[PDB]
Amino acid sequence: KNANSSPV
Amino acid sequence: KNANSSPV
Amino acid sequence: GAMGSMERASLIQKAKLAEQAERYEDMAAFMKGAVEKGEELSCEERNLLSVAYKNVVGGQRAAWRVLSSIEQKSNEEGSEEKGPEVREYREKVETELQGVCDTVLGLLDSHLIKEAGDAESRVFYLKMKGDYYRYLAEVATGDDKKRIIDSARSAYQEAMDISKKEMPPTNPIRLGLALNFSVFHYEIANSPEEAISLAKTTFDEAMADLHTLSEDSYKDSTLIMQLLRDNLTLWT
Amino acid sequence: GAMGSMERASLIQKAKLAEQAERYEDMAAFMKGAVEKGEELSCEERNLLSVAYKNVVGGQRAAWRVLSSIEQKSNEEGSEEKGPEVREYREKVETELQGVCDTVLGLLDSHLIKEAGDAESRVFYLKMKGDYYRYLAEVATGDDKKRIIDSARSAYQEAMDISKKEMPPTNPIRLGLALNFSVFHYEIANSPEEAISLAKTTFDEAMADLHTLSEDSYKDSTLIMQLLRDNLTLWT
Ligand SMILES: [Ca+2]
Ligand SMILES: [Ca+2]
Ligand SMILES: [Mg+2]
Ligand SMILES: [Mg+2]
Ligand SMILES: [Mg+2]
Ligand SMILES: [Mg+2]
Ligand code: NA
Ligand code: NA
Ligand code: NA
Ligand code: NA
Repeated sequence: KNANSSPV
Repeated sequence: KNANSSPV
Repeated sequence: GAMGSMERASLIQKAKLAEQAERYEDMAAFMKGAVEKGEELSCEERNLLSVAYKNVVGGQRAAWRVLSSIEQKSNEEGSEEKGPEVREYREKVETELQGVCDTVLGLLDSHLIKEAGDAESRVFYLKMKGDYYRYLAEVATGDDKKRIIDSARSAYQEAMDISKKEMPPTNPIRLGLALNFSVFHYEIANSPEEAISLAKTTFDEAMADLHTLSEDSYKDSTLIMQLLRDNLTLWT
Repeated sequence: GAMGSMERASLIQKAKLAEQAERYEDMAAFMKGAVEKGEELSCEERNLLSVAYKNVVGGQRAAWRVLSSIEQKSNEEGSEEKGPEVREYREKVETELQGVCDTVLGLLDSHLIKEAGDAESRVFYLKMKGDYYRYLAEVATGDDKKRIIDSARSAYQEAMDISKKEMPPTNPIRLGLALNFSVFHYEIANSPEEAISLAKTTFDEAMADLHTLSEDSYKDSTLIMQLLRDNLTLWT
């Protein structure tokens, strides 16, 4: 994955 | 898992 | 629906068991059944719904990325022709991913968003709507790509407007929304400067509000703030 | 079958793509379609078939163990009554696991084992037959439990007899068969001494044959020998 996104 | 088994 | 005969409470109970068993497809089907009972979802139930579908689509997205990479390499100069199988199988995974996104968007439209009056629930669902249009955008190539992107942008923007008016800057859903909207700007909308600006401002406004929080709230907020910082480290 | 219209070679190609994408349910469906073309499987194709179903059932077994543990705790003294949901959902996962095992055993019986004349293919398939009866045995509780256990034992025993006559003690399939039959003795047949004896003798006879092997064969054999040693460390 290219970037961090929200866990929820 | 209780023990090691074969990878194939 | 196949869950129509099961009690709402039993569906929620089984969604929690499926999570413990890492059976996320089951978890999503149980939570879909719960949504289709027609009652609003509690905070914990909204989290179960999101976790379930996040894991299902997350596996699909990872597979799609593997297959798209193979497909791209097959179209490079000097690459041996291997027939239609790579494209076919990428399309298979893509169509299944699109189907899950359509299912989630369908639940949000029937009728979770309409009945969400509190800021926390409305922002949560509008963020979800942005997220699943963003996942659709990751694979879109046709004449609907611009419309998919604008649908994600529109949902995120409405969520941002409510969240800024009604929630503290440290609220974990506000933070996760800003995080995801910033990723949308960087990865989808070809707007890295907007992505970086949003992550920076979001981080700084949360930092200034940490002093108001209990130890446990502090931990929840700093967890998401660290993801904003991680992205800024990737991007700058 | 749903794969009836796809070329055998395309099914094998897509099984390899599914493996790269960690899409093991797809991988298993592709390999089932390939088996159902009616031709024998090459060594590489047998490995793809096994890897695919091993991963599918492995996830099911892990989920079943989580749910069975929760169910067992619910039946302890002082545990609050929570209704039928834990049992129902354990049964759901159990029935799906049994269905996959039945599918694999069906492929072995129609007609992979019958047409396997070479030692390597026949031992591979008989080991698989033992394995999937062993997975059925892990969840069996009724009046067929003894028959399921004996079906696993019978398949493993036939594979052992052929492997001892026709394959070197370092052959990775012979080693993996002995490893799994030893686990069957320890975990299923309540025969820990037999399990330990088999693992020891298998390890020692392989050690004595390593000198005959190339560097790459040596690596393949010692990988499985290490699993025998790991089990002996657990068991002694
Ligand atoms: Ca396909
Ligand atoms: Ca169930
Ligand atoms: Mg009811
Ligand atoms: Mg309402
Ligand atoms: Mg043909
Ligand atoms: Mg033959
Ligand atoms: Na091809
Ligand atoms: Na508020
Ligand atoms: Na209950
Ligand atoms: Na031989």
